[PDB]
Amino acid sequence: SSVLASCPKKPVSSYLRFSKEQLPIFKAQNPDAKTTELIRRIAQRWRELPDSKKKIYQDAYRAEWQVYKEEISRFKEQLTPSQIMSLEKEIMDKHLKRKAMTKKKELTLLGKPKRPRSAYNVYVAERFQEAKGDSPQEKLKTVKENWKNLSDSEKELYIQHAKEDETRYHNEMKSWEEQMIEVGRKDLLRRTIKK
DNA sequence: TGTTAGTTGGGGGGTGACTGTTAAAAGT
DNA sequence: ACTTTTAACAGTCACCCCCCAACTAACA
Repeated sequence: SSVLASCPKKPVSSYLRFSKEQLPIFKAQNPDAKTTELIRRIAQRWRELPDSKKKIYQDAYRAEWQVYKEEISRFKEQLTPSQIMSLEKEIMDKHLKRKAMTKKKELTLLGKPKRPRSAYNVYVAERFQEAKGDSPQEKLKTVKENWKNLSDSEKELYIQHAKEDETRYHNEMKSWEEQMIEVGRKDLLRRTIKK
């Protein structure tokens, strides 16, 4: 039920067409080399390739562009309003998710401290494994139920471990945010802390 | 004060970074 | 108009997200 998946995609431009055909060859002749390295060498092949040769690829791309113009129009015109709407949402959702992940992958490279664990988090970590259930979803529900029934005294270790992680997070954030200052990124810093 | 998103567990499907160039889009 | 960003190919590695609900820091 995804309009987007059935949507005609843009033809590949010249270099990539080349790359798409070259890679399996380089891989055959260099079976153990990392793809990373093969691509670099392939781009070098492309750079050295005489303009008259690239033109061949470009000509193909330009022709492919013409069939794409025709395909995309016919497709769009064939779409009902509700389908147009879901296609737009799908594109929208796809974009935001891509931007989110990109930001997440960054912070992770930058070594941003995980946020604090709650007493509940700590509880799940201690009790998940022995919890009955056919699936993680069911085994989490099991834990959730037993948690709601925990007394305040039964909760003491979980809360204590949570408190301990609060201290952990505080410290780690301190150090990180300072390191981010050195790299001149006070924009990654929190606008508001508490205690 | 009310909203958000990132945590806990596992597991399978998903996807950005990496190596590149091109040119269509979107931003300024 | 003029510049930056992104979507387009793919193999391999790392994570990332998502589902289930609860909880809560940081945001606004």
